[PDB]
Amino acid sequence: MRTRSTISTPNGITWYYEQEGTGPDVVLVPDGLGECQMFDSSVSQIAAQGFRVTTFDMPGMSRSAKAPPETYTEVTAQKLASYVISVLDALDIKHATVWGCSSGASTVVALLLGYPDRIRNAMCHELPTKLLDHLSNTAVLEDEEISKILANVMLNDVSGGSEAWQAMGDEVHARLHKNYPVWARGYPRTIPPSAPVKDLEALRGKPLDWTVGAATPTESFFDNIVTATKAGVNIGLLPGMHFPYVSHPDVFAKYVVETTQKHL
Amino acid sequence: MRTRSTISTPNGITWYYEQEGTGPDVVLVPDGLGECQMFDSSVSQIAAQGFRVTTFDMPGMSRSAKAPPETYTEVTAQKLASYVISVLDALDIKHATVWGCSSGASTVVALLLGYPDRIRNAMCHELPTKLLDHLSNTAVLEDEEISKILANVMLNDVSGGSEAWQAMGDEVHARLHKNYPVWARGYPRTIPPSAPVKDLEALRGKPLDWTVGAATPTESFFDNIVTATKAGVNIGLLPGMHFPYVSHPDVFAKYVVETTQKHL
Repeated sequence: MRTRSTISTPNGITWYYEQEGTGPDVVLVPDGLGECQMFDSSVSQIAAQGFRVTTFDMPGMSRSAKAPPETYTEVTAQKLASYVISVLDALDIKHATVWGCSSGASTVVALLLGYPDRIRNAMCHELPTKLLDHLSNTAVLEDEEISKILANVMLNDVSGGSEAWQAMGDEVHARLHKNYPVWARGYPRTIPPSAPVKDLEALRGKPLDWTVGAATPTESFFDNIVTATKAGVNIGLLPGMHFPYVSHPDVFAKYVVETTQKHL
Repeated sequence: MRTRSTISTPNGITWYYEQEGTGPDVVLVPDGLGECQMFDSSVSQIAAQGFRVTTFDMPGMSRSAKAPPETYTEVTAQKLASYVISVLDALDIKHATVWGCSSGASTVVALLLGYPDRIRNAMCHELPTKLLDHLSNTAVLEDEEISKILANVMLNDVSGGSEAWQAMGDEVHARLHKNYPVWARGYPRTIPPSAPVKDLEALRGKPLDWTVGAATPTESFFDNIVTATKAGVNIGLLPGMHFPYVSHPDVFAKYVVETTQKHL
């Protein structure tokens, strides 16, 4: 049975969060779109294997909408790490495995480097380290233009599975609709430069498990592969593209469970 | 003026070849399909920067079909290297820059490792090191079966440009139509296990430049990127997928040219 609730942190944010299971703590950090309903199936599946799974909407997004402007504008890996620790403190989670994709990837590596007493191990997926122009330019269109565009980029270009992506239901898609403009203004310019991967020796020997989607164009995360190899971090693939927890939940859950037992 | 002629080697192969320009020798080795008309506009383009460019259909393929079965069955990288060195000998090319994709990439790395006095530098693209069941399984089918399947794969899966692919002409595809069965019986099972890249240390410090196609699914050549990075080999991208010299002639020609110039 799943806890669905909110909890407030002193930095101004009222997080919407969900929790299921008992055992060691596993925390699933959303990608830039901030919507934790993307993990629904997995939350249960990873729970059933002996974990306490927690997740949440990111600040400014979906049901964690109530937050001060600094939390969803000029967003950096460091800012977001800072916010995730605060919801972990509030929910009294002392040690966690953490998973994260895209800006969630950036945050989890930053949690790992910045709070090693707190992080049992970190899974990072498709960490963005380059400024992408086509997405940057959308931050000056009308909110409703942005949503139509980004909804479409998600659906056809990076979802890694359009059936699955679309099967998330109308409510999810209604919340994403609101998130797209917020994301577009706050994330694309400031997340990539903040990537905590430039210092190779900080990475070395840390419990970190890096993946990229098997069907993503090689161009997209080529740098991820080079960085992980140079720093001896394990690097592999998941089926799909930018959202393996949406396109391939069963394999995603198995992977999280399996990597967690490894460091357990 | 392009020479378009035939030359014979004492290993029983009568090679169809083409040569253009004047200058330090650059040799463009085809991929498994063994069809050098794929290089046509780039031959011109490269030669026009001060190079003799030589290319050739591969043994058993296209207009090089007059060869003994050993040259096109149980094919391995070391064997193709041997054949190439022999046509080089016939053409009195003592020192060459070499490009090769796919089985052509294994070949050029094998040329570089095995004959360092002959190879000035080597460019390799999308080097196969993993078996691919579904291409492998085609070998048992009837000739016409194989051609329909593989031609379709070339066109829609890995060309990186279906328009450019089809624009090769009816002649090219008629010769490719014949090569498919030959390639399926001869190459997929034996080429990957002969990949000359299991010895990372032997690649360290070599004049070798490795690329993967920007648009290729990440899973296809992830291992190239890992290997190149572990061995300190320059790795990077070219636009397209498996056939940059068909889909992006201009970038291909310039890349060959810059990289060769780097080694004069």
